[PDB]
Amino acid sequence: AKTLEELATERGMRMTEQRRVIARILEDSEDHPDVEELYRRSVKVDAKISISTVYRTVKLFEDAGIIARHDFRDGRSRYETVPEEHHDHLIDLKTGTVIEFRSPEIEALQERIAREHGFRLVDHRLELYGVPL
Amino acid sequence: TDVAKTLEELATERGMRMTEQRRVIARILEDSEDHPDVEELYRRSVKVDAKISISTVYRTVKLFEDAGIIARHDFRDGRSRYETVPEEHHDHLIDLKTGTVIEFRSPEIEALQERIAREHGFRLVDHRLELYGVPLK
Repeated sequence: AKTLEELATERGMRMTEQRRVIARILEDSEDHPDVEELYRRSVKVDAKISISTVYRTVKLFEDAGIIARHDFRDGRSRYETVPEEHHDHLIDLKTGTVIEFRSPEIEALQERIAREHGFRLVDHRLELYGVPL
Repeated sequence: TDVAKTLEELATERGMRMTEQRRVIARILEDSEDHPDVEELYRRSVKVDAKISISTVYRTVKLFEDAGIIARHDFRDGRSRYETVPEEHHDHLIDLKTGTVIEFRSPEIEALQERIAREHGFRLVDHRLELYGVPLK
């Protein structure tokens, strides 16, 4: 549960007023943003930030393994934070929003299933996709 | 029971001109244990039909990709691995020691997932569950 700027500072990255704005925009993003969204939001905060600065800062965060790049066939990219703690997710498809949840009850069933098949469960990923009732 | 549709049959259905060499490559792709790269597809295909060239394997793979039968995963260094697109969906248990995918279904887990969805005000329309296992100690 550390901020993006903290992670950056810890991993040997030079920080500044503009790079911290970018980090916050990127931390606060509802979506998985591209560089165009990151720039548009950052210039609302600091009108002096250039598109070159946004791009440069994003690349450095990627270098540090704080964010992961997802490339599309056409060469455009979207970014996600690389999580320290991994949770099950319930996706609100209508709003494109993620809801964190935990279910020790399901986890115990998963352990039983794994065991019946010859395995000790060491990790899991569960995503649920929902529409309003 | 229905006759399962093979990768080469799907390729044909999607307008791809199949040749014996392309069928060999289709079968190698469908039967691959891992998510293969072009190198592995070539090494395995040439053991079936010694006349198959690397150029042919590459060309054929791109055509399967064009047909939406396989999807490509690119790495930072430009290398790629491929996976078939599933009509089989399921939940999966991964044997980490071997890379084996074990399919399973759990009505009990499904009931709890629906309940979690419901309690957050949602109807569940889909789910993805991956379990990661090591051999029992």
